[PDB]
Amino acid sequence: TECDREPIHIPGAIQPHGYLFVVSETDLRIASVSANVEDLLRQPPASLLNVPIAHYLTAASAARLTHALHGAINPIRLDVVTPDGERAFNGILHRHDSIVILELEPRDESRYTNEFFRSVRVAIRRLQTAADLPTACWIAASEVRRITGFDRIKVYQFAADWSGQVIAEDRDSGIPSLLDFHFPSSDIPAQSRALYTINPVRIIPDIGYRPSPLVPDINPRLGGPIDLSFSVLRSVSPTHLEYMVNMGMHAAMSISIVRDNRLWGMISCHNLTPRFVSYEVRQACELIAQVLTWQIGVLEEAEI
Amino acid sequence: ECDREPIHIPGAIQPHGYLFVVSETDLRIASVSANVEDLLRQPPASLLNVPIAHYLTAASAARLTHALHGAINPIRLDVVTPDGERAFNGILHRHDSIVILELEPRDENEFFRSVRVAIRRLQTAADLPTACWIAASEVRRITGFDRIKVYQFAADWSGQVIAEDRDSGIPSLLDFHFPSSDIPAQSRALYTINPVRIIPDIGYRPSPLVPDINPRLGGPIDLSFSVLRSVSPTHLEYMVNMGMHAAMSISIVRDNRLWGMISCHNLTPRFVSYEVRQACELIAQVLTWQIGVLEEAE
Ligand SMILES: *C/C=C1/C(=C/c2[nH]c(/C=C3[NH+]=C(/C=C4\NC(=O)C(C=C)=C4C)C(C)=C\3CCC(=O)O)c(CCC(=O)O)c2C)NC(=O)[C@@H]1C
Ligand SMILES: *C/C=C1/C(=C/c2[nH]c(/C=C3[NH+]=C(/C=C4\NC(=O)C(C=C)=C4C)C(C)=C\3CCC(=O)O)c(CCC(=O)O)c2C)NC(=O)[C@H]1C
Repeated sequence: TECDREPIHIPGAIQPHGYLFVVSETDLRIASVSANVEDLLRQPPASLLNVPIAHYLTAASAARLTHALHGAINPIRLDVVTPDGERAFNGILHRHDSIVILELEPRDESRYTNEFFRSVRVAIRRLQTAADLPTACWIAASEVRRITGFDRIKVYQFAADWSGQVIAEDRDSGIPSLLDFHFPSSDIPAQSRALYTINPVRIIPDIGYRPSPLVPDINPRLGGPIDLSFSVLRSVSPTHLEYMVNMGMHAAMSISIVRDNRLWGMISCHNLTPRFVSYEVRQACELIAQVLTWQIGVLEEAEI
Repeated sequence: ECDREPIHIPGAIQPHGYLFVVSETDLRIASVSANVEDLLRQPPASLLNVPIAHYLTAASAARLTHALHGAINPIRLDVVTPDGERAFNGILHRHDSIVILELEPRDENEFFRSVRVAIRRLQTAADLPTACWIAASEVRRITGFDRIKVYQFAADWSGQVIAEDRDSGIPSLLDFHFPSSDIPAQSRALYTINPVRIIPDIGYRPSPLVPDINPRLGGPIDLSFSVLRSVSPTHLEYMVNMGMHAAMSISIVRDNRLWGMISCHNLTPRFVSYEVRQACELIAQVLTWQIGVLEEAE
């Protein structure tokens, strides 16, 4: 059990469905980039170092980024000017270790946002009058399946020894069930659980991805590798990826359930084939999770 | 008496929309609002017993029909009139062995973003009064009503304005107490199971229901769940004296009890679409949850 020792927070690489920049808070000069940016901008990664990021954004997007930093914000629409035309992205901004990390994801694509809001609203209301826990958990899982389209959503609860059990499940036809199944504690080891307590949402749209390294993997203010703890594109442990290969599910997304600053459980979402869920859909899942979290407590207290 | 007026059976609607009562079976018209004569250019009596599909486009009729199969509202409906098609938001309710169908004007992206951020600001509300202000201001940003108020009831069913957000030179009602007779018992009860209401123009002339009869069970048509229900003259009177010509309120229900109301007032007449009202209700619903989270900061 070297399981718990792998330093998952500093992998020096990202999942390539998105792009990452470290930029300075002053004039927003680039201090590191993911190597896959070469395909975006058609230039060697090294050559972007210390270049103002605004050179590759539209004026409106430059303005919008600058306002976001120097003054609720995520995601921010950013348009990148590339040699092969202007490309539109969801910009995901954060500050950690004296630096600013910008990540560029694909945008939200729904033709059905009003329906989306309605479903989230009726789910929150239902969750709030759930009379027992498996009912509350199942309302959560089924709404999450509604808005993600993933094949199988599970609510996984931790025992005192950090093993866990699937206590609720909603899945599409054909898909095998893991309901009531028990899993060993080493499947979600100690450093992962610590990270998931402070960073409650993660997605792996394609478990077969080729990691794209950071160039360079150095924090410009503090030295050392770039801490990707709070980054949405952080490359994930190869050992977990291999676990998922054996599971037969090639997209994964999970949301933490956190009670008393402690991991109570996870909403785990699997898909057979690779699949992306937009930032805004992930924020909706997190909302659902947070209401579920409150109701877990209401139910626990009602017994005692 | 305030609490004795049967506000749920006025036998008339607000004329910014149209009401049809139809049968559960083959959707033949059992009653219409009198103003449907302006839409279809026939009298109500000529409409009675005609399948409502007769006045809908083929696709509109197909959607209406599947809605009554089995999360449905609003249904887009295009109606066939002498003067061409008109598109509508169809709001369908099913009760008392009849179907009520109401047509409203349809909607109209910055919009979708602004609901998302409102909710994200509520998710990180520091305290209960701040959460209420946020809901007030975000409701005001998306509705465009001149003044929004979070109004909380007391033990004795009287209440006060605990939060507010308003435009330049609209009067403030912050911290003002009002008596329980202002929202009387039969109202509070309705508003506990029917959470949103809008009056786009205080001074509307009601359009009567023709005929005002439930065809399966007898009696006045129960409009409890109707979005176009005509409201109490006594309340209209009061809004006229307040000097405000549009209102819209959303209920806050905690523990199967009315906890409070979000009240939105405009100086002039002002409709907003089913979709924005639904957005505001989402906001009310997130605020509701948060009231419990922030209250338990104790
Ligand atoms: C003897 C009876 C009445 C009386 C009756 C009455 N009121 C209402 C509906 C009300 N009243 C409301 C009151 C307020 N709006 C505010 O902004 C504030 C305070 C800041 C108050 C106290 C509200 C919000 C409603 C709901 C509709 C809306 O949002 O405007 C009704 C029922 C109307 C209906 O048909 O549903 C009735 C019968 N009002 C009196 O003043 C008098 C004592
Ligand atoms: C010796 C190390 C091992 C190991 C490490 C490992 N696992 C994770 C992350 C996750 N593991 C999860 C397990 C489950 N998913 C399920 O659906 C179920 C049961 C139904 C289980 C038990 C989950 C959910 C995660 C979170 C990611 C996701 O949602 O898929 C990590 C951390 C990965 C990272 O963030 O970098 C690590 C290091 N897993 C093992 O099985 C042993 C070999």
